[PDB]
Amino acid sequence: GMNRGKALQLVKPHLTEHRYQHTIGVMETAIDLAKLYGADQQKAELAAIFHDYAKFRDKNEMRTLIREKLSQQDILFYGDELLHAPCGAYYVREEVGIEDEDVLQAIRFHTTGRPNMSLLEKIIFLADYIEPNRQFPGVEKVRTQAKTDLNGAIISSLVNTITFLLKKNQPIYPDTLATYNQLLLEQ
Amino acid sequence: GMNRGKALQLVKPHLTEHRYQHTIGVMETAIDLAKLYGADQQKAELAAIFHDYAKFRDKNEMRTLIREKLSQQDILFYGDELLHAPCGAYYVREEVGIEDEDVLQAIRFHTTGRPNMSLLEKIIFLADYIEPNRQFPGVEKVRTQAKTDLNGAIISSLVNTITFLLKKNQPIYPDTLATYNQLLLEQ
Ligand SMILES: Nc1nc2c(ncn2[C@H]2C[C@H](O)[C@@H](COP(=O)(O)OP(=O)(O)O)O2)c(=O)[nH]1
Ligand SMILES: [Fe+3]
Ligand SMILES: [Fe+3]
Ligand SMILES: [Fe+3]
Ligand SMILES: [Fe+3]
Repeated sequence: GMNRGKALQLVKPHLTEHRYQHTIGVMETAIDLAKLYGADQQKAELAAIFHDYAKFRDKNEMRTLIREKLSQQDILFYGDELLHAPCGAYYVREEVGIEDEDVLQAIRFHTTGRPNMSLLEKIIFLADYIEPNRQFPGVEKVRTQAKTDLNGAIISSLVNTITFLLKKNQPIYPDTLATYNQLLLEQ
Repeated sequence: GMNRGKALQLVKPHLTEHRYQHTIGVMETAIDLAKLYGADQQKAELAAIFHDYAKFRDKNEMRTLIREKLSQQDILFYGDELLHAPCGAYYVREEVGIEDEDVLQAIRFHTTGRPNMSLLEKIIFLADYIEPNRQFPGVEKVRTQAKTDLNGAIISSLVNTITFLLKKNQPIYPDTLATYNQLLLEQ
């Protein structure tokens, strides 16, 4: 890892003020969930600070990176918002020197999720959704649910996200539904 | 193929009045969609009459048939409603002697859909959803859409289906989402 203040200082120039504020919220929320569920709070903190590092990077450069250097090529068919998580994990490793594989994995899957996520991945996934600045409808219920049921809170978040994409007639990454089904079948 | 009268004589004994009205509704809607989109109206009629042949068959026998005789085993993880289409396609061939592969596929995929459905599969899938006795919320828009945009009506139906399943926290068959995505991405 690395110093919190330096980390925040490094990410901020890559974010709008609104997104920087979001990042602080995710950080605070990730730490709290890390405490509550026995996750490493420092890895949670760091993954939270850099989760949106690539949010505003050039989309053509990011699609090229996926094609030329990264693993899951199918993401290219399912929406430009799917770029930043995987590309960010790559860029933070290459541009900042974060090599903590746990931290990078949590960044990598924070947008789509994946079946059988690690605790740290789940914490960042959910923190992103329920951080205090978010105003998606029904968030309060998910926040409350998060206090006692991490997986259930994640299921609830996925329902809201997938519902929204359907209403907007946008494509839905198949591994996001696989996450919903996996967690649901886990009960 | 078998004519309407004979086909109906074979399904009627296991149809309540509501189910009989469903059959006729699907049958007439399918014919109209066939007329509209240049599909075979006799195959549309026949597939419609038999689409729900296995609806009220023994669910344990059906699960066993999926296990012993059929290809897709994963269907058994996503709800009892997914049994009757593939098993019905099987039973109609074996018991009724219908070997028309176009008719049988239309029966097989009418509940879940698949990416890259034939026109006849699309007509039966959609006819089931928009037949006049169906009262699901938003149906009227879907019926209007169907008069001009078959793929769009099917997208709208999937949106309402998947949305409902998400809201009730039910497992969603992945190939149903693949269907949505395929039709969406093609337009
Ligand atoms: N196509 C598709 N889009 C998705 C999926 N999951 C999330 N999204 C989209 C919906 C939102 O517009 C966007 C939000 O991105 P995020 O990484 O979760 O949050 P943020 O980066 O906006 O803070 O991601 C998904 O599974 N498929
Ligand atoms: Fe993000
Ligand atoms: Fe975020
Ligand atoms: Fe059916
Ligand atoms: Fe039916």
